Amino acid sequence: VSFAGQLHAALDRISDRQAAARVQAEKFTLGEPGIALNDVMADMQKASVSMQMGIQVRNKLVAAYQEVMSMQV
Amino acid sequence: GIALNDVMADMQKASVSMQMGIQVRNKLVAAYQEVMSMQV
Amino acid sequence: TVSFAGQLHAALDRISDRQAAARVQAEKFTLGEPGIALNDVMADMQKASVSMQMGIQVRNKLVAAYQEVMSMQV
Amino acid sequence: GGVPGALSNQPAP
Amino acid sequence: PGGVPGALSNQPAPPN
Amino acid sequence: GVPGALSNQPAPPNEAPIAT
Amino acid sequence: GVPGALSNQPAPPNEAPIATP
Amino acid sequence: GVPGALSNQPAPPNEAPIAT
Amino acid sequence: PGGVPGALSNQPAPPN
Amino acid sequence: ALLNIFDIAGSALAAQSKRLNVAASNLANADSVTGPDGQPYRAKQVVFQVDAAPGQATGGVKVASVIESQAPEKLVYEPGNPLADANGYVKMPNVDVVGEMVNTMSASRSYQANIEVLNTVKSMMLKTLTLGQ
Amino acid sequence: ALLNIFDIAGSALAAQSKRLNVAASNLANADSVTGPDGQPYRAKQVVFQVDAAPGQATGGVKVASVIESQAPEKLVYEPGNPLADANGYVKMPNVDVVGEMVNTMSASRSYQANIEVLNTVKSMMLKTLTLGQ
Amino acid sequence: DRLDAALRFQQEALNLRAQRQEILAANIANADTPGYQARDIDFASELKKVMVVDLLYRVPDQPSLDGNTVDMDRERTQFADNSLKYQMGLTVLGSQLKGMMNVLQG
Amino acid sequence: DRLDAALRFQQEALNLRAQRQEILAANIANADTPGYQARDIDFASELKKVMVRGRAVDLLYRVPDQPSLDGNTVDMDRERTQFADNSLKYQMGLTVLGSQLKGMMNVLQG
Repeated sequence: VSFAGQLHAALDRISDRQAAARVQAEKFTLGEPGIALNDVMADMQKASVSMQMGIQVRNKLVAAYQEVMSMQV
Repeated sequence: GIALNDVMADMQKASVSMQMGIQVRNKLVAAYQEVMSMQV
Repeated sequence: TVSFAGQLHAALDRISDRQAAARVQAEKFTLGEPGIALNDVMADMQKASVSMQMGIQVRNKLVAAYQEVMSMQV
Repeated sequence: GGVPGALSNQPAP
Repeated sequence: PGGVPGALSNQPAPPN
Repeated sequence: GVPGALSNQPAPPNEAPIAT
Repeated sequence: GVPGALSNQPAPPNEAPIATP
Repeated sequence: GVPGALSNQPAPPNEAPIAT
Repeated sequence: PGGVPGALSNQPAPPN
Repeated sequence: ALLNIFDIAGSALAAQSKRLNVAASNLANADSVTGPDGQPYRAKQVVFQVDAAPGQATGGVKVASVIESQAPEKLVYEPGNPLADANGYVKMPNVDVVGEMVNTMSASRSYQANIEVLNTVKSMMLKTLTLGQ
Repeated sequence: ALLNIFDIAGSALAAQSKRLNVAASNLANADSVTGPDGQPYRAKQVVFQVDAAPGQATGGVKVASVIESQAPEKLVYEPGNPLADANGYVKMPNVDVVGEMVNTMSASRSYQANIEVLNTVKSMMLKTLTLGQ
Repeated sequence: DRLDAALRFQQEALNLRAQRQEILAANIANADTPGYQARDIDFASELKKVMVVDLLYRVPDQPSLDGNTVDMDRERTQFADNSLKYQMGLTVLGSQLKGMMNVLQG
Repeated sequence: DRLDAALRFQQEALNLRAQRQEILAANIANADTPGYQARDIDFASELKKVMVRGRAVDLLYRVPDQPSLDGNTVDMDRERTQFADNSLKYQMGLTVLGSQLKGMMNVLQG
């Protein structure tokens, strides 16, 4: 609804993806049937990419905030 | 859906435009303060 | 009664005891004492590294904030 | 589905 | 329409 | 057509019969 | 039960007599 | 001691005589 | 110190 | 749209793993005589289809169904074995060992190719994330 | 526990080992007159079943039990033997020589084929884990 | 520490894989000892117990005359599988640590 | 200096592992030399002495497994196993010392 709401939604989505990948990895390590190593490894890959995207967005956002606060009034 | 290619490009474009706006406003404000710091 | 200096001391202690525990575990594993595993040694070392990076980043943020506050003119 | 993958944990649990 | 990959679809099939 | 080039028309289904 | 499973009991000794006792 | 341990004293020389 | 390695030092020999 | 490569190559990896598993199951039971129901083991094979919903140009690959291989059952004359026919024709699976070994090798190679695709795609995604920085 | 391919191929190896053991025991006891109790040795057979854990999809090989062959025991006229019947025919085992050598060769070649399958899969297994890192 | 709670599961899985690897190699080494029972651990139950060792005897397949119940094929497959799973655990733990690191780097 | 004291253990252990690798290589090179007794050093006691006294190791003879007529004590299976283990522990020491040095460097990085 708002910019803070959108950022919270993005953080929740990224954390949920990471937790899903971690839970599937733990389930595979547990020995439970039906979980394939292919899916585990691909989901870990996707979670890493999403984390890196979030890190880049945070970096830029912080840079833009620092730029705005540097404005002389 | 939207890919990293588009997300990053628009993100950079917005950063560039915001920096341009900040610099132009800083120039305008500096000119105005130089004018008003005059001595008549 | 909170104490910012006390909190910083507690955090620095946490980091230092984590590093010392990892170091002593590596000490015992090099000396050949049974019961110590190489993967545990490496994992504890990496945990200590992560903790020190935490400390370094918090230091950077605090120093930057202090410098920006103290660079202001009244 | 009907066939489990080669890289999956033993179907027999 | 795909089909069976590998040995079955690369060996000379029966006429009909 | 040159192999490796691009054409807008698909290749015909190929068959290898045993007896003509 | 199945060969290769896990049990909490050691297997009985493997005796093979030559004559019936 | 143990066949593969470490000792401070050299192993005695080994000789193979034809007859004793 | 050492001697012939292998064949000539790994067989029963008369004392000398 | 480099993210769709993740789905495409993951589907391809799963399908090739299933194909390799089916081939290995056929190979390991080449000498079987009986099933859980008493029926002779029938050699099975996967079916590969384009994993494209109606209106999708090109997708990965998907396993539609597992089907019994079409080949005559190998007849063996052993009218002493408890399992037999009216004339003592024991039915053994129609597994072609050379075909299964070649299928296993092909599945492994295609699997490795898809892994390389995934690796280079992830590297490119990271580099794209380092676009302006 | 085991990965599906590992379980299938290891079950194949164990089943081939059991078949080879049965063949070797039969070949050893080809000339045995008595057992430990006073009964002739009976040629053993091993029955392969498919261990279809899922419904009819795949599965390795299991061995339910080692059965005793039902064939006419060889009769040799030795009335002086204490184990001769009223008519005097001592019972010799029904172990055929050619069949057991053929079984040994076939079990060895199935064992080696499953070994090759595991060796082929192994490289792909180790190369899968490099996808994340 | 919260850092331990995140990495507890993978560290315990890695340690359990190393212990079971040692047990399987001990089974391989003592293959020729007459009267030696092949021992193993149930990985999932012990992982539950550590997250929240006892050795279980392996069910013999073929009866040997010297009382040795170690089977070559079964434990060779288990050894290869344990090696693979140890590598997978190392990969997952390294990925988690590397992510926690790139979060901090800047 | 404190920078020496904090890094002393792994450096001394690495040096001792290099010396023991030299000794094991001498044992392997002498695998066919008649009348050669295999030599080694006790790593734990020597490292404790190095730390306690300050920086000439005590060469202890290896007990033979089986007798050989040429008086050669070098058992090649034990020597190969110990060589591999020593190499692995040397890699471990390199990695830990590098981790300490890189941690200090990342601390100094502003």
